[PDB]
Amino acid sequence: AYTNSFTRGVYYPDKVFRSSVLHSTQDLFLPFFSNVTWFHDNPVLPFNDGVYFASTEKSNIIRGWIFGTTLDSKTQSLLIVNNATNVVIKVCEFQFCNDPFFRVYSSANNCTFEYVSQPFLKNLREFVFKNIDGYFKIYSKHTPINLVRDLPQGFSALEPLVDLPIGINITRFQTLLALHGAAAYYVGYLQPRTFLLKYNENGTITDAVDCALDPLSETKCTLKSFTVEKGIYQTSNFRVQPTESIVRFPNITNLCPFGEVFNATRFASVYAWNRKRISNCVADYSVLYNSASFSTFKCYGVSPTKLNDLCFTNVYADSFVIRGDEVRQIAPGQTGKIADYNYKLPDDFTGCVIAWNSNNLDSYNYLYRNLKPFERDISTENCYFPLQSYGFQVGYQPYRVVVLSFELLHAPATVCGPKKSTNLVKNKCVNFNFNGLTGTGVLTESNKKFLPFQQFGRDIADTTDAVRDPQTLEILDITPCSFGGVSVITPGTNTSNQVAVLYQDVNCTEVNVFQTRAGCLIGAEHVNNSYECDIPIGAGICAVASQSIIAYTMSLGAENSVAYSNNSIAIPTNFTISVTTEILPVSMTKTSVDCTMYICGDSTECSNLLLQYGSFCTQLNRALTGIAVEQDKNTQEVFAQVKQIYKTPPIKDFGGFNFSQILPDPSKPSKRSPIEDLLFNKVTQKFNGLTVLPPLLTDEMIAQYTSALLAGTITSGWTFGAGPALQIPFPMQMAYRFNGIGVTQNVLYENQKLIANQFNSAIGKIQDSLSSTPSALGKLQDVVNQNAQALNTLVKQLSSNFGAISSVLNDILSRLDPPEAEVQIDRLITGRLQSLQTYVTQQLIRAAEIRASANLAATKMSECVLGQSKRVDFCGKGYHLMSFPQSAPHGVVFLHVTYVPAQEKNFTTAPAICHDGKAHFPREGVFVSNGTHWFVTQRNFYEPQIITTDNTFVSGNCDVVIGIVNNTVYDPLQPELD
Amino acid sequence: SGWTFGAGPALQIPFPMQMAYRFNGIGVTQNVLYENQKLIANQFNSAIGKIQDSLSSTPSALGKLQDVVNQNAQALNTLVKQLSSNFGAISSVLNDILSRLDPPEAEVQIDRLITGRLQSLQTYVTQQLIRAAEIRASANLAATKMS
Amino acid sequence: CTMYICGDSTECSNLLLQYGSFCTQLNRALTGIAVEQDKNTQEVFAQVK
Amino acid sequence: VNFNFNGLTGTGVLTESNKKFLPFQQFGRDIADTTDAVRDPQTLEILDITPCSFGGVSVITPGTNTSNQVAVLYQDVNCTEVSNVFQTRAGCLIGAEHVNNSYECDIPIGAGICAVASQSIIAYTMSLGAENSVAYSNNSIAIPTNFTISVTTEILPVSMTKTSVD
Amino acid sequence: ECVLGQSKRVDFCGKGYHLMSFPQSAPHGVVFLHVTYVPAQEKNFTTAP
Ligand SMILES: *[C@@H]1O[C@H](CO)[C@@H](O[C@@H]2O[C@H](CO)[C@@H](O)[C@H](O)[C@H]2NC(C)=O)[C@H](O)[C@H]1NC(C)=O
Ligand SMILES: *[C@@H]1O[C@H](CO)[C@@H](O)[C@H](O)[C@H]1NC(C)=O
Ligand SMILES: *[C@@H]1O[C@H](CO)[C@@H](O)[C@H](O)[C@H]1NC(C)=O
Ligand SMILES: *[C@@H]1O[C@H](CO)[C@@H](O)[C@H](O)[C@H]1NC(C)=O
Ligand SMILES: *[C@@H]1O[C@H](CO)[C@@H](O)[C@H](O)[C@H]1NC(C)=O
Ligand SMILES: *[C@@H]1O[C@H](CO)[C@@H](O)[C@H](O)[C@H]1NC(C)=O
Ligand SMILES: *[C@@H]1O[C@H](CO)[C@@H](O)[C@H](O)[C@H]1NC(C)=O
Ligand SMILES: *[C@@H]1O[C@H](CO)[C@@H](O)[C@H](O)[C@H]1NC(C)=O
Ligand SMILES: *[C@@H]1O[C@H](CO)[C@@H](O)[C@H](O)[C@H]1NC(C)=O
Ligand SMILES: *[C@@H]1O[C@H](CO)[C@@H](O)[C@H](O)[C@H]1NC(C)=O
Ligand SMILES: *[C@@H]1O[C@H](CO)[C@@H](O)[C@H](O)[C@H]1NC(C)=O
Repeated sequence: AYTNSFTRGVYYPDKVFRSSVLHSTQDLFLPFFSNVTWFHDNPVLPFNDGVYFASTEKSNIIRGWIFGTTLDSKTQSLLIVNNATNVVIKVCEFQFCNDPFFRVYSSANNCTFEYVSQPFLKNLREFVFKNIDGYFKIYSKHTPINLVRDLPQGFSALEPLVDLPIGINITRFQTLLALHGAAAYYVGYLQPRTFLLKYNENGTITDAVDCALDPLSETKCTLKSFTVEKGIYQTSNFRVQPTESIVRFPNITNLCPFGEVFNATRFASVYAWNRKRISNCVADYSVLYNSASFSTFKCYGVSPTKLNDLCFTNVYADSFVIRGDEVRQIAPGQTGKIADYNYKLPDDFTGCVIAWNSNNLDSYNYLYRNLKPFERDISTENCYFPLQSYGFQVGYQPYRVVVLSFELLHAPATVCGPKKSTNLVKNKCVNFNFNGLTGTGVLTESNKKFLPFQQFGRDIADTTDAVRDPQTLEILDITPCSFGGVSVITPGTNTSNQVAVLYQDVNCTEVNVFQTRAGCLIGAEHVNNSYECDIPIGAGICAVASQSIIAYTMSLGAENSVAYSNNSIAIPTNFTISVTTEILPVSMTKTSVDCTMYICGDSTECSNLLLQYGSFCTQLNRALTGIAVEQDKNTQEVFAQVKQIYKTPPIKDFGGFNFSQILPDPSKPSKRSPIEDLLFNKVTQKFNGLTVLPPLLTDEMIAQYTSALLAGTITSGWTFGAGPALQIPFPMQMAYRFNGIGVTQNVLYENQKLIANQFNSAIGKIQDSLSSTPSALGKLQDVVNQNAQALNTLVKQLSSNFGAISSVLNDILSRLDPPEAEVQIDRLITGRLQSLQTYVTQQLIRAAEIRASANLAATKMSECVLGQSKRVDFCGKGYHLMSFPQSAPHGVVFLHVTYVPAQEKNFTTAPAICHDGKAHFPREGVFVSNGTHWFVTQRNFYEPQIITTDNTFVSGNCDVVIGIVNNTVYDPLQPELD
Repeated sequence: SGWTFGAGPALQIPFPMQMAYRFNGIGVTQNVLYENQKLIANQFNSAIGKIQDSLSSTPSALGKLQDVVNQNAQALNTLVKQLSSNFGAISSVLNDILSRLDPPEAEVQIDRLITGRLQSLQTYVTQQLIRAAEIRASANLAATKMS
Repeated sequence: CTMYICGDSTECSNLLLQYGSFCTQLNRALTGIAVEQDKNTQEVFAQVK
Repeated sequence: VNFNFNGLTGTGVLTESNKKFLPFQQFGRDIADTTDAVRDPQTLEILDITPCSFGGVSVITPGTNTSNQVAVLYQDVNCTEVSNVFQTRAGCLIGAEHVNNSYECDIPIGAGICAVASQSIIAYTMSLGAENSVAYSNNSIAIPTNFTISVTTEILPVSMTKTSVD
Repeated sequence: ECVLGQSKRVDFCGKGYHLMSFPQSAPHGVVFLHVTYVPAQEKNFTTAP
């Protein structure tokens, strides 16, 4: 029967010890959740590209084991029987028998070796058979298993107990036991695949994940982690593979006479050589390529093996002779008298040079003597004449030199290769070959017409979109095959595992489904509703809900539909003094990596070849120390706005306003506040060259500036940012900060207890929100993760070849022969210098971004804190009050206290007010009415007052303004008079 | 709603008084508007019409977004033309250097081509990062010219 | 990066892994700036609740 | 010690930290291709290769026009391995002497240590400024009776040289 | 905001309550003489809300 091979097949690939590293690799591997041919009769199963074999528990013993391709002498055989505390791994052509034991342990035909001292095997023998690079591999991991019906879960990684150099082919196998229904055993497959292997603290592969199986597994593969979160992740590109190769060479079928150049042995002397023109055939290059009846076959451009694939516009076979020496002068640019006067190949030469041996054909008549490439001039002028001959009959012996000059993609190709023509196909993704235009695409018809002289078209980026197919002369367009950016809409391994897949800009026809303007999105279904966007999917459609994956039309916060009218006014009768934390970075981890040590691991050889590059590392070090001093400058500019350091009063009688969360904690040994301690907890190596310069202001020193700023804000308020600090009681400062946003101070003192309770409840809610979700303090977490990712990719560049033979420098490199050592260390110096330069460029851009945010934080703590910003929506959503810096590492967490109205009402309002035939406009506030009585009140707090001359001023009359209504305005003097 | 819909929720305000307060907030007393409302509206609409006429015939009047779009198109076309660049590469610009070269020589020529194309793409990415820093400065300027 | 530098070819696709994670770094930078434009538009326009 | 463990070349301290090596595994590796752990031949012991105590070198000089005493710096290094020698978080600094008094930061070393002063080079704890403990009270106000019209001059580079390398 | 106007931004144009600034054509740059109102000679009194 067939059962689910859950997770077996994994094993230690790289043979080296490793710890806590997710070293992804690709080998011939068993995919997860594959079908197996379990037998309760030995099925001779094809060893496709490696197989995975396991026995069952069944108690007892699995006796003996029989393997091998066919046992029929077509290949050398293979056998891994187990008996008598020995393992015969002989490759002998054993007996072909369906009922063996030593029934089939015979016929000694062409064996290798044998291994002993390994009598291995309720158990489970895990085996892997693979033949890669000609070295057969065997793996073993025997583990007891009580269950026999259903294969147990769990990850078991195998070990290379032996690495056989069998040097054979293996194309099938089986397993036949001895004789005593019967026991069972499993058989699986492998495929070219890639996994992501998670090693433990003891270098034990405790986990492994595929990626070719599940799009969720694709996300686990790309992000190089076993965990994924909210977010669409670009994985790969969905490419439609070609069906079957098509070759359309022209209708010509004759064979060109290459014998009328190569078999032509009466070459023409280099003084006046002969060039033969050839065309209109499909003559083969196989006879010249395979039969190497020559001495030198140097090809520039084409190669001897690929010559049969291309069809050429025109071929000229230059023919001349030259001595055995100076043959290297037949090369682009190579100097010499023959090259200087007789024959000079062009610098951009393209062709094959065949200096086939003529010790018997060349040899008198073959005379020899700047000039243009492919020049030709034969003439004769204490005289001087270049008439020289050579009457030879091995060092000085002349030879025969024939040069083929090809020109490609300039005209209708006329001489082709031996490849047989194949029927043309249309409207299907098919890889093609038209006169050598190798490529893959779909062939459609276009209204464009090729000119009769024209052969094939092109686009920008030298893409041959249109080619008139030869042998039919038909208009065609090489549209690229259906390609679409495949993405993943996953809800995170923490919550679910169901996955949704996106196909970027493909009509649904070409592979539920839900069409978007960004493309058809499988794995999800539309929802005729509006929920806040979770995973932006694209083109206005975005997404698990109720244990189901959805993909709906993105909500935009619904339609509030505010009620406009000529007199529609909403004045808030209540407010919430809410604190909002918009977190900003100010600095990053200073690196200042030792470039001469990073790129060159203290190698004397590498240092010279690096200083040869001319102060590259000088600029690198200067830029890195400049941005490090820039981090120090940002920290000083944001935290050190004040010179004097203020100690908070021992008695905090701040009108009921707790700052114990934000003021320094006496119990904690440091000055970090309880909210600062929460920040520090919840936000929370030295390698070659890499280092971390500690900030000038330490964490306790940065916290000391932060505490000084908080103390100045709560005791001196905003005056300490201008000059000397001025003692301000906190209720007074909050009254001033109300007065600075168009709301009268009385709101504070008449709501002092209420605002204090709101502030403290808000700060408790800030602590709770920061303690529940990382999204609250995600800003510095993201920037620190960005810096750590940059450092990790920088140090992983060490493990990158960059074109070199080995990534590691100290041992394998700086150890080659000094010339080749210089060549390979130059490849490494270029690669690592490019990696470090792109790292420092990304770091300079990131430092510019952090510097913009640091100037933002400096302008906030100079305006939000050290004053009160009239810039609406700058210090938090709402009318701003004040702010609190918090010394979070590599950033600041501002507590942007803001005034936000909550409860509204409806009133009848008029732009003006008319009394006794005379206009009256409000000095401050807006005229509104509960209905029968008109009132003016602050724009952002319903505090109605009767209208008197104090709150109104007169300008104009009651016949010019539209929208005016009458009312009565009283006298601030008549009741005083009366 | 005026400005209140960004502080808290939307609080409806008739346009006359909203623009009266938008005078009051720049040192121009509100009494100007309540007497000049007709002329103010006429100048408003006439200036909108002037914008329309500048958009209909005057070129590069919207030359800033047009400029950034042209810059992006020029960068993309520069990448596309860099596809048609040699960087050496056996005097071949087609990536299909194979079907002409064996794996060793094809490898070295295509490695030169990858160095060239990777350098061009890295130049494009660096220029796009600097241009996106400029665009983000303008976007944080618009987000502070909004709100 | 795979299609730009290499396209349908696979041998240079293998060679591109040998040049470190430049493919991944560049693609991550492009995705970062794309999300950057998305959040620019959200901070400019979508700031309305 | 510079070492040649059965082919591998390097330089570092060969500790004896505990690790478990599988029989087929010879040595460990970090994220890069630098071998953190190598199993010693002839003993099968575990040795965690750790790089030497390297670090940058700074100079605390007060200016040739003022003095000539030099205080070379050794950062991110314990001075247990090579004037009065003083240690801090940023490193161990020689050529200077710690002082308990708080002085303003002239030459910042790192990790709060700042530095000629009285024919000697010092290395003190940075004085964040005068510890002005403002006497706050629930009914205390300060009012300035006077002012100072001071023209603070800040300089901004508006336009660099219009270099036009052709 | 500070040359042809007065900036209400605290600690933006000169350390103090900014008055105005005089540009000066410094080479390859500019220099602002940020005239500022910086108080001094404080005197402590008793306050009430
Ligand atoms: C590596 O193996 C050691 C073996 O000592 C693990 O430490 C634990 O050690 C105690 C005995 O002192 C055992 O009872 C435990 O079973 C061991 N725990 C585990 C998880 O094996 C050590 O934890 C292992 N490290 C890892 C996580 O790989
Ligand atoms: C092994 O192969 C050789 C090939 O020459 C053959 O002659 C021989 O009979 C084969 N079998 C034995 C007996 O090893
Ligand atoms: C060419 O010469 C070879 C030997 O030099 C000979 O075998 C062959 O018949 C000749 N014909 C052609 C087509 O080359
Ligand atoms: C997809 O194809 C269908 C018919 O083939 C066409 O009607 C439709 O317009 C195409 N998709 C879009 C987005 O237009
Ligand atoms: C205003 O809202 C607060 C809570 O936000 C509430 O306690 C209070 O009762 C409301 N009304 C008044 C008049 O304060
Ligand atoms: C609020 O302040 C009082 C006295 O100032 C204090 O006892 C209490 O612990 C504070 N509240 C919190 C949550 O710390
Ligand atoms: C004001 O009146 C309109 C129309 O009845 C209503 O839709 C709205 O909810 C009311 N409230 C406010 C404060 O807008
Ligand atoms: C409007 O307000 C006044 C003063 O509060 C009150 O006397 C009157 O009853 C209110 N009228 C309405 C329409 O509720
Ligand atoms: C205000 O009263 C006058 C006469 O007292 C009247 O003519 C005028 O129309 C009134 N305003 C209105 C109705 O808006
Ligand atoms: C230097 O070594 C001593 C004792 O060997 C240790 O106490 C100290 O922590 C080390 N240096 C630092 C910076 O900790
Ligand atoms: C403030 O002034 C009062 C009255 O002169 C005086 O009693 C008090 O000591 C002064 N306090 C300070 C902080 O100097």
